[PDB]
Amino acid sequence: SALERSLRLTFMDELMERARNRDPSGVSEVIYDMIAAGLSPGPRSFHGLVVAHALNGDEQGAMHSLRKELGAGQRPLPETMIALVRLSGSKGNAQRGLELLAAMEKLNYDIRQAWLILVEELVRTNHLEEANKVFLKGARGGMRATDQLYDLMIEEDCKAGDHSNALDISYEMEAAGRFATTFHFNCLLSVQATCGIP
Amino acid sequence: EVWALEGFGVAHILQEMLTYKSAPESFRLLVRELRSLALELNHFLVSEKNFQINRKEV
Amino acid sequence: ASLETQPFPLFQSPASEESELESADPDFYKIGYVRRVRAYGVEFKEGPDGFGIYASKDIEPRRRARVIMEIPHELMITIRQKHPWMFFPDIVPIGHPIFDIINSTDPERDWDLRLACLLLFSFDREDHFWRLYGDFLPAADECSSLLLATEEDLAELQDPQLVSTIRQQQKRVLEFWEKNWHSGVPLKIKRLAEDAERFIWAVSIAQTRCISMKTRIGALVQDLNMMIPYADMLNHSFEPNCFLHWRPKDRILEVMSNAGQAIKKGEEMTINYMPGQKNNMLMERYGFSTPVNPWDAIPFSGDSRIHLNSFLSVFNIFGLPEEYYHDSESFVDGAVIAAARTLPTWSDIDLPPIPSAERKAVKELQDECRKMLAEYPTTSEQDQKLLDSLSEARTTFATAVKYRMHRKMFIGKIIKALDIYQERLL
Amino acid sequence: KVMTMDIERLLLSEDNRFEFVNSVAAEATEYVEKNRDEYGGTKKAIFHVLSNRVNDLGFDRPEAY
Ligand SMILES: C[S@@+](CC[C@H](N)C(=O)[O-])C[C@H]1O[C@@H](n2cnc3c(N)ncnc32)[C@H](O)[C@@H]1O
Repeated sequence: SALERSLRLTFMDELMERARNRDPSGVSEVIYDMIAAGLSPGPRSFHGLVVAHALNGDEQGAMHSLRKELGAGQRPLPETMIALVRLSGSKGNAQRGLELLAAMEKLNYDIRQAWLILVEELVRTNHLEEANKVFLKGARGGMRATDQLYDLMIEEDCKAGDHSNALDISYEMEAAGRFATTFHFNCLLSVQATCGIP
Repeated sequence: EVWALEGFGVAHILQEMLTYKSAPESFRLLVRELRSLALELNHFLVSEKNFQINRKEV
Repeated sequence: ASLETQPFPLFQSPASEESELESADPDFYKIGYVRRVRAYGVEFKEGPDGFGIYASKDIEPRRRARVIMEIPHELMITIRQKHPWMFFPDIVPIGHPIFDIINSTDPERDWDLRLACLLLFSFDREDHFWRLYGDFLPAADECSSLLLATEEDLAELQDPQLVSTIRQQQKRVLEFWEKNWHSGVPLKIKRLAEDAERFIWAVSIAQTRCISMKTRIGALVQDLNMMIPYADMLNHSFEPNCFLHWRPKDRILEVMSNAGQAIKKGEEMTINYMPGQKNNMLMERYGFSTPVNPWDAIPFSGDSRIHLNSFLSVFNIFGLPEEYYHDSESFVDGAVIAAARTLPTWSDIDLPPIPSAERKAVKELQDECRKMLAEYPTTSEQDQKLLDSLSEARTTFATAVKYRMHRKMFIGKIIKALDIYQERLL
Repeated sequence: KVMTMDIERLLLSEDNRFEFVNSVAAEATEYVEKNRDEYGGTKKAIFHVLSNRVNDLGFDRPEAY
């Protein structure tokens, strides 16, 4: 007991220290050392590896670590999936975002928060067209965004003049039971006034 | 009967009775005869998404 | 059976003194069924904790929410929530002194006093449904609401702020009774509550049974506080299988079983009385507490903090903070969701938890919790003993004991949660 | 015989008769799109929608009664 517990403890501590220092090579060292110690299963360890990759933007290395932990391991803990989806949405890569979010279905994890994060990061990354794609395909799938995300996304769409999506999102917002306020109709009208057809 | 059906709001039956049970081809006739009077009865619909003025097939 | 008087809930079940869910007296349902109440797939059962609704059949899942009960508006009591007082069963004759008394209430502080006035008047109005229903309301000795408590109970409550709020409530009620049931009132008022006990009982019932909703009465969309004679028999849950809903065309309150949920014979049909209120609020208004209360709070002041996201994932908790829920994926319950909402915690975009410093924080917060438990004179299981055997089932005293016990049990679950979190962080 | 009481019940359930009938038409056309069994003999998609909806109301009616 206490031997295995202390080995696990010290190994995962030096792994987490490397991960916080964004040293995924180091984390791979500690993976090899824990395998030499026989501590083969460990979701925290591959989560450390994925976050070590993600904090330096190593999308390919993050996906490699995911392939490692799925192909020769066990179901990832939610933060692993959430962090890699965030790395997508913060980098772009929206197709990879949707692919992994759909892959989250097979874990039975809550897709809501991951989808919200993906949309928010895409909006922050000015990847608005594919942000609109993922949002509308989520809303048609019956998921409800957080109210802050509706308000932000409508406002940013209308600043972009993308009424073709702003009105659709407003219909999905109404269907989600978030009644459109004077702010949302002001945003819609800001673009409608441009058409010259009063 | 049109007045009664539209009073019931039962307007898909009204559409059936006035169109495909016999734009509708009789509206094509209407527009064509006005167009033969040298008046352009021009039908447009506005895209809610894009404000594009789509001209109807008339 | 559209007559008769004095139907009652057989007191064979409240005979727990020597040491469980018999059916309610069939007349209790009959008086509703004769008046267009309908219960679908549910049965009224009579425990020593009073009435409850239990499913009498397995109910298959359904795509929309499935009706389980219909109560017609004519049997309800209603007060407008906002100042212009109106009554939509309109029991009270125009110019009745009751309207003067009810106006003398504070528009928003004294809604319970208004409902108590209506309840008493509806016991005085012959051939109003509550003339018959009042027999099934808990009497002054068996109501759980602490408005019927005294210092003998509140000393056992050991929660001075809540003791003070209960004392203020009792003072307010008794001052209102003294002001508005003085000897100068008409007999048609003095006969409503000839003593303070009758009024404090009525207020305690009004508090413990007040539903409130936005409703539509014909054209008028409005806010009502109301009593529904068979939806008020639903027991509380923070994971309710049912919700109340309003139909305005025929003025029916439905009780609806949640969409997509299957339920089992003997399952208690419950509702979420007030979502997002701490146990002390449920004691203040309703007069009960529950240990799995997922909104409860703890007066932590520590600079020790735990990685919130890891605390969620180790317990498979999901959703936003307003939304936290647990799934099939087994000690995790509403108290662990409360823990995730309450522990001093830190979070960062993707940064992992320090496996050592999180154990240090676990130890520190566990010793804080231990000193909080040490601020009580007794452990949890001593109150469990004082409830598995009890001198006289004094309902207010037993409720105070249940409160204290629940809080200690909670902090215990906090300890166990931190232990299992550290162990399961591996 | 009885099916119109179910209709009235659902008319009483929904807050707009025209919106209810629109939702029934939508449900029927999506049924006849999500399933391509012919389903057009002695039982009809409208009655099926009414049956399924009254079963959601909890009432023991078979498909197309
Ligand atoms: C809406 S009233 C229902 C009346 C109650 N069934 C009776 O027998 O009078 C809620 C009351 O039921 C009890 N109660 C409420 N929530 C409860 C819970 N979660 N567990 C146990 N009892 C509860 C309390 O005594 C409270 O005063």
